[PDB]
Amino acid sequence: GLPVLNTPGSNQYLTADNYQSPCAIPEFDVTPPIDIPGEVRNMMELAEIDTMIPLNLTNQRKNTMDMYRVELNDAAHSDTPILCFSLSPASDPRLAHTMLGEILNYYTHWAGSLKFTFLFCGSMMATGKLLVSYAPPGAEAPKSRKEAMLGTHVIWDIGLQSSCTMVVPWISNTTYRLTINDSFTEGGYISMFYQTRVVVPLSTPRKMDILGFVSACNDFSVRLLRDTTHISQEA
Amino acid sequence: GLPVLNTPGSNQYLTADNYQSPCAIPEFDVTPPIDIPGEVRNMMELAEIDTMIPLNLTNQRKNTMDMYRVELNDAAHSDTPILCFSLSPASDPRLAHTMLGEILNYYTHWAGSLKFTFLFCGSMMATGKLLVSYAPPGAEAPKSRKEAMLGTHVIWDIGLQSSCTMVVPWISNTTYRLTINDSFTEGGYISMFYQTRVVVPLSTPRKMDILGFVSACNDFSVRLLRDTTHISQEA
Amino acid sequence: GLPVLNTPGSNQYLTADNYQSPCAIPEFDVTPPIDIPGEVRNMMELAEIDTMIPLNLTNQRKNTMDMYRVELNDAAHSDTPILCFSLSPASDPRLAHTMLGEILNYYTHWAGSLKFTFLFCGSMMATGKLLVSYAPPGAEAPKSRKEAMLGTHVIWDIGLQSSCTMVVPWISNTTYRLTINDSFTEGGYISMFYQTRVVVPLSTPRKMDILGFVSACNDFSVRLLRDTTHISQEA
Amino acid sequence: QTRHVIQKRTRSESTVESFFARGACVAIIEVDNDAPTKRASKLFSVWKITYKDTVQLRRKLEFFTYSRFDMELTFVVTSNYTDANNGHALNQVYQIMFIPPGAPIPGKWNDYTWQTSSNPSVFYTYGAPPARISVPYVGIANAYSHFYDGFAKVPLAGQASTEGDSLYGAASLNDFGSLAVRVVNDHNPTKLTSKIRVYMKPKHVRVWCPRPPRAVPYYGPGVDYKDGLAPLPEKGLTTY
Ligand SMILES: CCCCCCCCCCCCC/C=C/[C@H](O)[C@H](N)CO
Repeated sequence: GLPVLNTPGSNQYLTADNYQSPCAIPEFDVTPPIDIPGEVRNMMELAEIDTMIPLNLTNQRKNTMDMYRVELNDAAHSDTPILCFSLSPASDPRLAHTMLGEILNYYTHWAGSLKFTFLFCGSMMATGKLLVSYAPPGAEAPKSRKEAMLGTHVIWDIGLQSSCTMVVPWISNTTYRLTINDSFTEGGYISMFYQTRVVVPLSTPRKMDILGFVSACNDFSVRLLRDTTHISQEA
Repeated sequence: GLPVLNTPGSNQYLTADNYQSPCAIPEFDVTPPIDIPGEVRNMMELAEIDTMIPLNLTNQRKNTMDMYRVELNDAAHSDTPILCFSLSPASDPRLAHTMLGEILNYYTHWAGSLKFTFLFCGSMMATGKLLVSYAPPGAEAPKSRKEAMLGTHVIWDIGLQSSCTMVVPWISNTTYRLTINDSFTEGGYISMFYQTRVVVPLSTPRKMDILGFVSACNDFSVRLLRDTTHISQEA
Repeated sequence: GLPVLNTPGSNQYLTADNYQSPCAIPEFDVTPPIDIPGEVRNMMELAEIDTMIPLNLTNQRKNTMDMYRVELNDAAHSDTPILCFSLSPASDPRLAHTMLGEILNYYTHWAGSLKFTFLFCGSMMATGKLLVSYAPPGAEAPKSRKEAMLGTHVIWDIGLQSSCTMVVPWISNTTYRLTINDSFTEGGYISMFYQTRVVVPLSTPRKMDILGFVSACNDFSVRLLRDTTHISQEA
Repeated sequence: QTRHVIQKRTRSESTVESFFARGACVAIIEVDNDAPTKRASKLFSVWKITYKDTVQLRRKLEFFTYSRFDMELTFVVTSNYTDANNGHALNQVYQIMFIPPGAPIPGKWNDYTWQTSSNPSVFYTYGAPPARISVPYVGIANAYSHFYDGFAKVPLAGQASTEGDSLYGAASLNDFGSLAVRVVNDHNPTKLTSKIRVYMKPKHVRVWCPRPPRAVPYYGPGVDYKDGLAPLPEKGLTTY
């Protein structure tokens, strides 16, 4: 026969290998495909879809629909945050279980910009301005609007547009961040504050809800496929 | 030697594999073929041949020649069926042991139209009209001619033509039906009724027999070769 | 290394295989051939050589030179055979140990015509006519000249030519006969009779000998090499 | 009424090649590696080559009257100890010798015939992938005969009853020889038992004159039947 020399790796089974193998059903007349709607070519397509953030994971709200609603009211202006969460899309509990977080938890590395949309669900008669801020990491997380306004931010007029989108641009020392809580690849902070205040006339609800959505931008990518911690099997 | 790496599947014996192997009788002067009549290239050729249906599997008729004969008589018109069977060519007992059924029982998947021919074997003096109906599945199997006539059907004048062919066209949700009794891939119902009645003059047999035949049309195909349940070996 | 997958048959030793193997004596300066007379390219060349038939395997003649001699005499004419044997060149005892039989016993299948030559070894003064007959099988083997003359036959005038050749043409239902005694591939019967009688004048031997020879014609071929039963080793 | 359908289904898997493109078990040959004096161990086994020892391949083949194909034989060898109190064994080597009709059948596991100077032999090492060989179409006729409606002999008038008698449907058209199987190793202190499963795959298949498939259990090499003569179940005439 042809002289051959078996190298290391011979006879192993690497689950990630890509080798040919014999067909157990030769000459099978495969049913041809049809043009089903909604074909998906890349998992990032799913990550680019806005999905609702469970922003309110309090004891009484977590694992209910209330966890998706953040309550604003028409009280007097303050500089204290409405909501706060870290830019760890795979490991921050508010973001981990979003579609983006679910996809990222199958990968070790992620990079790219993010889109955070906020939808105001108060009455048409309610007016107000909010400030939505991204602070890159390395400093104290914004405790008040005075600090938050120094970072990237957007002023949202709820009276004008019920929805506001803030793009958190990719800014990182590393070319990729890990999909775990990691100090070296920490992604920064996201906060919301009252810019002026929510104002309502009489005979109007004085408390309303906003909803948060997160998605990946077109520059987003992931690497190093891995098993997720979000599913387990017992026994 | 040439560096090689043995992949998974090495040293296995897949009974469906197609590999070269050394010839145990090299340089054998093979006897050349002759042009024998009746060469067969495809098993479907056998399935396209009409073979007699054991339509009458009663206790006293099954496993005798009588099982192939369905008795008509010259009684007054009724709407009750002459015969009924399901369109399960591989698993319906009347169809399973036809040549078509035998071939289909070596395959898991089947698709295509079927031909059901019926031959009237009464006297030349007998006249009558019959209705042969295919009802696609999903509704109550036709109990009487009133329901059966709503499905696909053919009116057969036995006085004119001793033989009538009804094509059961391929109609299915799936592109292939299983060769077992399966609710999801059920094929429907076939029934026969008196359209008017069998009429004979005097000095004529008042009871006669019809014979059923089934074959596959030219659009018929099968897939996923498998072992049949029709042959077994003990000890 | 190059991805490879070992198929069934790997690591076996088929004695009929034809594979390359390393040379144990590389760069050996082989002694060149010389033009020796009598080179043989095909075993059939040996089978085409006439060799003497042990026609007379009686108790007192077998395994002596007498077994090669068949005695004719000048007695009155009869229709009884001089000699009889079946056309089983590999399994008939008279033919099995001829060179043709020896070659055929290394093969399972044989086909083609045969040559049976007979040499008259009486005196020059002896005259006579003989009939040499081949009867294809399926009927009673010729008991007398009356039956034998119905088959293929040759009239041999010993006075004219001391040697007579009868070609037994290939006639067979199968394209090859087995090299064993087999009813389905039986080859027929060969017999010799007195056509008129052997006549001698006075002072002449009244008993003489004929010799039989058999060979294969140019249309002869064999198949399916096999071990012979003609040689064995004990312990 | 029917619509226009651009049909795409093919009959690729129902070609006669595809229908027979499988290895089917045709025999289980049992041999023993043991001391020659035990008298209960078969140190060698001779199996006449046929597809009629099993039923599945037989039924598929007998869908047709005549066939012509090359054959692939795959030998799967399994072995086991028969007792635990006589030590262990070294890896066995098996000889599978093809004995064509007329070649001397071995009489002892170590007689001269195993020299196999002209018989093809496969030496299989235990634990190696199943051995495999191929043979061309070797029929002495222009096709194999699955059914032969005749005799090898015609009895003739004046012959006694014993003479001219041959089995109905038996002809040398299917006399393909035998396989002789032995364990080449000399015996260990403990008995070992091995089974060689022979799998047959027709290749380059051509078939002629289709027949209705076997409907009742096979009984012998012929078409005889004795048992299971009622294959059809009971079903009402007007029961869907
Ligand atoms: C190394 C020796 C073992 C390998 C050689 C095996 C010898 C096989 C030669 C006999 C050929 C048998 C072919 C199949 C026989 C079936 O009865 C017919 N095909 C029936 O149609």
